[PDB]
Amino acid sequence: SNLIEVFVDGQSVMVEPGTTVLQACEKVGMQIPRFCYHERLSVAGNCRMCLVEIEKAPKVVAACAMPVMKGWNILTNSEKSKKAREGVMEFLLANHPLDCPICDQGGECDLQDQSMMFGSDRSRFLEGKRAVEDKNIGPLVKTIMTRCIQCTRCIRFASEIAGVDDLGTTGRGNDMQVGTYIEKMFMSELSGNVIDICPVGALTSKPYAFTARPWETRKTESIDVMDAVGSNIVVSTRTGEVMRILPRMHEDINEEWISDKTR
Amino acid sequence: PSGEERCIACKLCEAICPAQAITIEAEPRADGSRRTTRYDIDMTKCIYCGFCQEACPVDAIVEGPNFEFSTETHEELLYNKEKLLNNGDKWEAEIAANIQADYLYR
Amino acid sequence: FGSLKDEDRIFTNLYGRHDWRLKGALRRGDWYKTKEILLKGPDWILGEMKTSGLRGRGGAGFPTGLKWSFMNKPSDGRPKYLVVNADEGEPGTCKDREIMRHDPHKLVEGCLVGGRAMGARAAYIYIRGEFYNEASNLQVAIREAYEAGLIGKNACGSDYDFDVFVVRGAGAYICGEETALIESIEGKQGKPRLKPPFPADVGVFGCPTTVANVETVAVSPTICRRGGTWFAGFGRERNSGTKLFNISGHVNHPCTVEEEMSVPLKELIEKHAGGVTGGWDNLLAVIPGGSSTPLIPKSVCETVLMDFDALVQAQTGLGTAAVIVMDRSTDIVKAIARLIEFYKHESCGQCTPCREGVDWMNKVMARFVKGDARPAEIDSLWEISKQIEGHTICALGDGAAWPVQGLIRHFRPELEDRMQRFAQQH
Amino acid sequence: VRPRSDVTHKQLSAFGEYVAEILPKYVQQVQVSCLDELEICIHPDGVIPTLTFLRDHTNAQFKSLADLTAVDVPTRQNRFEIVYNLL
Amino acid sequence: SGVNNTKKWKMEFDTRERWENPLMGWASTADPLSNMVLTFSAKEDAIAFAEKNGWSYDVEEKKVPKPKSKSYGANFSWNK
Amino acid sequence: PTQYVPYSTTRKKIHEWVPPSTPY
Amino acid sequence: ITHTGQVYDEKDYRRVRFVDRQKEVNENFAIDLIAQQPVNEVEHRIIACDGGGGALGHPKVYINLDKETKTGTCGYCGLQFKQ
Amino acid sequence: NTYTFLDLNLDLSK
Amino acid sequence: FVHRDTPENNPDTPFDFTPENYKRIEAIVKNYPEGHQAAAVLPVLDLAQRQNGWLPISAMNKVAEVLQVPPMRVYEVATFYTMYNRKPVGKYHIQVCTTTPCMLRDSDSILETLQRKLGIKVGETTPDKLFTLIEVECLGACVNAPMVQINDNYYEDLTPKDIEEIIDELKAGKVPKPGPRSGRFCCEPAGGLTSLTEPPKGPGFGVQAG
Ligand SMILES: Cc1cc2nc3c(=O)[nH]c(=O)nc-3n(C[C@H](O)[C@H](O)[C@H](O)COP(=O)(O)O)c2cc1C
Ligand code: SF4
Ligand code: SF4
Ligand code: SF4
Ligand code: SF4
Ligand code: FES
Ligand code: FES
Ligand SMILES: [Zn+2]
Repeated sequence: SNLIEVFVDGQSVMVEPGTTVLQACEKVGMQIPRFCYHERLSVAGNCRMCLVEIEKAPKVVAACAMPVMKGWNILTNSEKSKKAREGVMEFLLANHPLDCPICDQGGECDLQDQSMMFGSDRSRFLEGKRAVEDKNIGPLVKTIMTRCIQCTRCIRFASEIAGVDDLGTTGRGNDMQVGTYIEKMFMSELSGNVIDICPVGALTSKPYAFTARPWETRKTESIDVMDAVGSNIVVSTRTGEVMRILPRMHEDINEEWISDKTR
Repeated sequence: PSGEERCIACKLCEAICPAQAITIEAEPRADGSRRTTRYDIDMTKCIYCGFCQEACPVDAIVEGPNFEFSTETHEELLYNKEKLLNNGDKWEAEIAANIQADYLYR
Repeated sequence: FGSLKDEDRIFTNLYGRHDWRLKGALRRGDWYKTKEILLKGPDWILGEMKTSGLRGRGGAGFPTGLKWSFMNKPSDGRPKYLVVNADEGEPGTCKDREIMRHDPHKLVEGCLVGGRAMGARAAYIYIRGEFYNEASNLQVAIREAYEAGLIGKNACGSDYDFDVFVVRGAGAYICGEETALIESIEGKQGKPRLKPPFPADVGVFGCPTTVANVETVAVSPTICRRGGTWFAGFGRERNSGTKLFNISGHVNHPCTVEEEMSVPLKELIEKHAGGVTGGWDNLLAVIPGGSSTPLIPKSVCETVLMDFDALVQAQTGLGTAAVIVMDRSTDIVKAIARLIEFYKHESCGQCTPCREGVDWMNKVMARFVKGDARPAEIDSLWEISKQIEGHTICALGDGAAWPVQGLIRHFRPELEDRMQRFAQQH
Repeated sequence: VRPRSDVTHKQLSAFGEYVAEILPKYVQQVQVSCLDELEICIHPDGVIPTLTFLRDHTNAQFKSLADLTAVDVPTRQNRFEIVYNLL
Repeated sequence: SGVNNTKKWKMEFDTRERWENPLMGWASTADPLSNMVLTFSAKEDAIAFAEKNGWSYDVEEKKVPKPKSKSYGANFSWNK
Repeated sequence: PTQYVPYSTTRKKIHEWVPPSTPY
Repeated sequence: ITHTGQVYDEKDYRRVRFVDRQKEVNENFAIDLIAQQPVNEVEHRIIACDGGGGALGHPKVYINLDKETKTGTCGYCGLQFKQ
Repeated sequence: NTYTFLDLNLDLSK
Repeated sequence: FVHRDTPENNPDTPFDFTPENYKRIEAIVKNYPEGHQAAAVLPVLDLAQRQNGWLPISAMNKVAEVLQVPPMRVYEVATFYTMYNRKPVGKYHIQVCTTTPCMLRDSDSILETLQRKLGIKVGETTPDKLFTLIEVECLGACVNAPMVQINDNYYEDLTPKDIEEIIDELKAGKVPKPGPRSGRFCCEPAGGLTSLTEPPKGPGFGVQAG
């Protein structure tokens, strides 16, 4: 009961009614390339980098969004769903400022990888790029937001996980900038999580600005002692001094988030 | 040319060095810019592959023409940022000419 | 074959000439069988539109009856609603500005006739804020109607209850979109939603809702009065009924005439409206449904006629049926270029493919008008165009791609020459 | 894209069955890689027998041993994977 | 957000001294088994490696994200 | 056309709490 | 002392290496060299910064000199641009 | 009038 | 899209709905469904614009206050729509339609004339603060293409000197006959009324049976 049968490139998994197309691929084990979709954040559909092709259907569907229906076989590695990613990645990269050797989310980029695995070998954007104006969101998060792919996960977290409801989108067109309209710092606990949740390195951590680069960091899994929730955390150490502490997921205690104090 | 050192500590010169020779640790300079506090090429460890020349985005680290740097003591061969920057200033004129000649090829 | 009779013509008050107010409306006899119709049943009203086979009078074409049928499902304890979008941001849609301004009442009874068909508790009319004066006209008309008791609880001396409201638009073409009209009504930013939670299922304020082009709501009372058949006959096959046609640009007498559908394109400029300015051979191209639909060049046009089936055969859309005509005296490369400028100044930016893609085509299109870009770039824009066409959250990205596709499809040699012209002078 | 010659993929596959039939004992999982390369896999006891058949069979003379190596998959119960490449 | 590095089990030896080097300030380590992390496909096989090699082991159960119900329609609910 | 000494350039990394010079 | 300031205190051992020898330090300390660089005035809202010489410069970035309040500084050259 | 639509609105509201 | 507090445009500018305005504000609230203050912000923001064209940061904060919504929520609405002005607006605020339909029928023509008459660039207020010119997009009413909406004047079908005539009317006196200043009524074939030149059928005409 309550087990629709849906096909993932044929594996024919059975899933609860109401699971998204992206979720159906996960249980088979396939990963839809995704931006703007975080498990504990509301589905928004902003990036549409997850377009897949349900069989016998005219258009490709939004994985994170379409509730999978009965007997729709998902074709995640079709000739179409790759042109639906080879052509989106064309766009995200087109307005992107190539300062990857500045972006300290160098190896921690969910946008170079997906470009480097699912995107395109070369660029055709012979036109000019855009630039936004760096502002102050506080003393912990450095928002070099010319990096932003307008994926609205910050505006969600800042409203849904934390109740700040401050960060918001401002304007329309290609100069929609997701920054506080008036310059009011994002002061709240749970603040630093925005860093971890922005896949782009637009806003990153200001103390850990340029002290390291992720491939080097040796990662040891340990426990938060600053507060009594005992949140799980990963201490990233390079050559013997701790460089950053970032959350590691514990369903029951800290589910992917850690306090501003303990990082 | 202005006088600001080219390296911006992306540290992939460290990543691609085959011998583990280059050691880089960085911190934001007061200017707010990104610079390397310590850049140490261990020349005895280095096998002069020339990939670092290849990898650098700003092309700050280059394989300079001089081959005559034999040293009496092992410590002299280990090179910190000041020796390399000084090496860079001394040979910049020829390095610029050499890069000028070969950049179209690369 | 068009040439609809005046008596058959729906909005007799078109062009004014009759009091748009109630007493003019009574001489029009717009409120003649309203009590009877509602009495017949909601099921009777939808039978009338199903028999009519009316297609959406807005840019998208879908059976009107089936769309209304969807939220005719039993209420789940949330009040069902009616949303009438009087916004018409698309260029050449002065189509709606008429009914709203000239014949506000027709739409008022369209609202309650339509309301009982969907069992809507109330209807909100989103007239574009640009039209402030237009708003002044409708609520004067809405105020008259309630004073009469035509609308309100126990509307038209019947069990059924309806309340009609007017909402201020704020200069956004996208507000027009079905999921985005709602969000503007909801008071959040005008950004469309995804279709998986369909509009009927999740409504405004989470209450089932339905959205209709004002023309679609307006004709429903008269179609019930005249019966689906009368209306059904004028149309062609799936296509059916008279839809207002607006002809603007390079025509001797630009005007909106509600002449019959399935009109030869050559005929409507030649017979009504004004023959193409400069002669029917001075026609570089025709935009049949407005900016969103691809333009069709002259040789294809007279052959084809204005009905949605015929146009989709032609690769173009009937859309809002706004005919924009371009004489041989126009730089199309620049004409379509401003429509892409029309879309960069307007798309919400919620979705990646439209945000960067429409801006990317705008930059390439501006270079194309100058001729700075090389010839190989022209098919590059082809490929950028279809990336935007199938990947966008709403249809506007669908709409931005089509004019670009039309320019490359029929006017590829001209753009190459502009390419050539700049290369020669160096 | 490499210039694959299906002509090979087939002929080597056919030999792989040939060997599999000739030595049903000691030989399992015979497969021709997508690289036009055959890799008969044998039970350790078949080391002597399978090699000898290949060194001295008219329809399969494999005279020289190019290499003997042992990958180590620690996860695998049998840690080492002695691989003998013959020409 | 990629999960391709959370698939195979790994067993890692305990961390040891990393004193600073006086001449150049480079990190220096006296523990040979430090950088060694062996990768094992299943928990059972990794436990076996520790037992036959004689190293002490303390296995940590895999913790995989719990299924989470999501639906675009749900947040559009003004009610909640 | 017409003896170095190597050293760590990075500074201290862990600062020692200095004892209070005020006797108690 | 040097760009970073690496220095050895009197009590500091590890300073003997210089006894009767010399230390490697830099004149032309870069920290001050770009500060010595004039602010590149521009007309456009946004400007590029190839670093000078294209392939022989830095990956080109576009800086938003949109607020006179701040002279955009390409993260690579440290060049301030005065709107 | 700037407020005529709005004044009509509470005329509608009663 | 960033409000850098300025002495003129910043909350020191106190904002409060006139006793009369506040009245209006609620009228809006009950029009919208019960318990949904948020829907009323775009209309309430519009009346703040009706009150004052500038609508500074102070005014938006009041809107959020009256409507009890996250302030940002109001800031996002104001930024998204062009109807709202977050900067001071000229008394007349003329807007010229320059989409292809109007351009094809000469919309651009009008622009050059208006720039000279106002003697100012396109996009800013006259020194007199008298008029503000902006190149707005399709304002509807295309059949009449030459067009310039001045605070809903929606003058349409305007020849160059016409506007000059209108502008003068605005410059000295008021209410310059807003509307299409050409013989045609509303939208009508310039030739006449081919659609319906007969008299309109009366009530219950040919009403189908059933
Ligand atoms: C960008 C965009 C703008 C639109 N604008 C309008 C509009 O101004 N008026 C309108 O009736 N439909 C508009 N539509 C179509 C609506 O999405 C919807 O299909 C239509 O309003 C439904 O009315 P109907 O079903 O009665 O035709 C627009 C669609 C898009 C993608
Ligand atoms: S985000 Fe930082 S790292 Fe990822 S691509 Fe953009 S710049 Fe390079
Ligand atoms: S900031 Fe990071 S998260 Fe917020 S939108 Fe830009 S990218 Fe998405
Ligand atoms: S040297 Fe070139 S590569 Fe190595 S860090 Fe400095 S800049 Fe990056
Ligand atoms: S397409 Fe994407 S961006 Fe353009 S309007 Fe529809 S949603 Fe907003
Ligand atoms: S990941 Fe598919 S919608 Fe953002
Ligand atoms: S484009 Fe000017 S009003 Fe339609
Ligand atoms: Zn630079």
